[PDB]
Amino acid sequence: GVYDYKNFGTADSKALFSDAMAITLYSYHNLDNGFAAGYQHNGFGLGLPATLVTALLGGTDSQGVIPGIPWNPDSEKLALDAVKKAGWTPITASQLGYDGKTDARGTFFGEKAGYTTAQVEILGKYDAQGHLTEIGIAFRGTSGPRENLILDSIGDVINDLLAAFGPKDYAKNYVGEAFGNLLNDVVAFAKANGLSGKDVLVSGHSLGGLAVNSMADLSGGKWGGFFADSNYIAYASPTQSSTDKVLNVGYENDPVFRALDGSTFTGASVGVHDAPKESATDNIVSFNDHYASTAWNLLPFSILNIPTWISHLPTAYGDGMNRIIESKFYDLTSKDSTIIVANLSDPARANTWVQDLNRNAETHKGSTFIIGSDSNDLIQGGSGNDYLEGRAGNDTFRDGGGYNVILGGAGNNTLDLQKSVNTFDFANDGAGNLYVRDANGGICITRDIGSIVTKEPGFLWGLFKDDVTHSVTASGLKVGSNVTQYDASVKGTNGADTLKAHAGGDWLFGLDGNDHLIGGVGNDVFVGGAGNDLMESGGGADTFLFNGAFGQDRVVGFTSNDKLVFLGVQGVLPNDDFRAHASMVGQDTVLKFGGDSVTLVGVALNSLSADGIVIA
Ligand SMILES: [Ca+2]
Ligand SMILES: [Ca+2]
Ligand SMILES: [Ca+2]
Ligand SMILES: [Ca+2]
Ligand SMILES: [Ca+2]
Ligand SMILES: [Ca+2]
Ligand SMILES: [Ca+2]
Ligand SMILES: [Ca+2]
Ligand SMILES: [Ca+2]
Ligand SMILES: [Ca+2]
Ligand SMILES: [Ca+2]
Ligand SMILES: [Pt+2]
Ligand SMILES: [Zn+2]
Ligand SMILES: [Zn+2]
Repeated sequence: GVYDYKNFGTADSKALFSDAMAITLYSYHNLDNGFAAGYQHNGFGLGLPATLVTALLGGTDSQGVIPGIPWNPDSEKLALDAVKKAGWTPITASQLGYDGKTDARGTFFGEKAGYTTAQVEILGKYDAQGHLTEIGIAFRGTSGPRENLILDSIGDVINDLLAAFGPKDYAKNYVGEAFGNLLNDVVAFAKANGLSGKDVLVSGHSLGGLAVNSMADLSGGKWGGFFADSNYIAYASPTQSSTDKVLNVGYENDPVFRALDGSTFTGASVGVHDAPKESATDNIVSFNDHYASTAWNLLPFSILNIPTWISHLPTAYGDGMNRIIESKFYDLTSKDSTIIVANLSDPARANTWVQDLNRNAETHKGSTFIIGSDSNDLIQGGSGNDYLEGRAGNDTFRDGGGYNVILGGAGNNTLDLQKSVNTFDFANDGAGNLYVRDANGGICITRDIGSIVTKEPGFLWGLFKDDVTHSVTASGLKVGSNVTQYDASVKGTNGADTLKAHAGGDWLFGLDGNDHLIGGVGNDVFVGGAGNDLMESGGGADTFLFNGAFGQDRVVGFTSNDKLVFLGVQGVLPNDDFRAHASMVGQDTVLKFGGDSVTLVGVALNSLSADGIVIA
């Protein structure tokens, strides 16, 4: 999964990520709530006010409400209730034995000249008996005195801040200078409750993300090393720690994220700075109104240009990346997967296709994940391999080719093929999967798609020209009484079946259980499904399709003109080819994808070509 952390599993890494996000949002106390709501309802016509940038960098005094930055009057209670819902409660100065200042919200402040406006939330998570189990440390970092943010033009201010993070270890030492003493109190409090450093979660966004990286850098040497094994998840940080301890998460198009190399200012800092980084998620796109807009992108992309900061705002972090967490494709992803998150305003959502424009970014590699919203989306996949997820709402999908999985989700969803129904083949396993094969052989596995739209250059069956809507039914694609039949198939059961293809060729759907799929001399498509399936070509140009937790399969009679298709399987890194998954075991080649495997019986690995083994 994209947010895998240390050696935690997929699932435990997700739970950590979701807590980090939650305490991170809490730390801003809904600063951007009204702005985000305005954007959602109206779009980004009016851009972004410099006062929002200065607020994000310098903090606020307080509370409300601030030009032009709409203020949700319930910001405070909303934010507290949200963090509580995620399991967290602010810990009191008294509980920590902390002699210093906390405000009306319970926020802690920085301790040394230059840091005195920095903020941190110290939160506790408790079991059902009221025993503390986890401590959450959410930094809300600030640039220094607020008053400095308007003594020059906002671009000069940003430029100078960036240039000052690296020299004299300013960034590295930030948390030591700001919260050194408080963190000693936290150690004692943790030990008093039987917790160790592994039980502490550290997060934050923006300058708060810079603080996360700082604490990680300091954790080996300060506070007795207590925090060396703590969990660090930083959002939208300009910096990266020198340690291997921080998961730096951010939107590719967020100009703050990764602006510095470690803490070093470079020629890319005020431009596009999308070079890969080991600690960071490098290819998550916020598909928002700015990103989508020709007008907005006339000027070169730069942190110094305030509209670009739209992609830095915290609400879209929490909303968009929570949708990543919830995705049915989540366990297919890895840290540098290309993921496009639908983040359009309501007006833009109506007529803008969410797609990988690859704007202001290095060329993307590997498969592409496009995650929709809970409303009606227009989603367009590319000519490579795509995983498209509609979620709720009536979603419409387009896709440019390749091998793909399209999940309609809730709603009445549509696949728009943009070409004649005559150029495509359709099959259906009876288990909610509708397969769509293009003229070049690319295959889409689709679910919850009720309608197919085709563009007919002639009068399909002498009746319908131009755009034609077909209904997906058990018996075929229907237009009134007209049916486009599915391809010949043989369907099994969820137990162990023997299925035999006819000489003309069949799709063979084993479904669950350990199946015996006997192909014929025709061109068959073998879908063993779950279980450990034995699949015999029987001649012809056959295709063997593997999705999900597909089991330990054996393929017999595989030749050069046959194809393996791995689509929505485990263990695939961007741009893996089959050699990364292949080994020889005696006379057979074995292809492994996480815990699942295909054995190509009596096939020497050196005889295989990548053209015959599609890894998506
Ligand atoms: Ca990376
Ligand atoms: Ca990138
Ligand atoms: Ca595609
Ligand atoms: Ca949707
Ligand atoms: Ca949907
Ligand atoms: Ca079966
Ligand atoms: Ca099976
Ligand atoms: Ca056959
Ligand atoms: Ca065959
Ligand atoms: Ca063959
Ligand atoms: Ca199988
Ligand atoms: Pt398709
Ligand atoms: Zn307990
Ligand atoms: Zn057999």
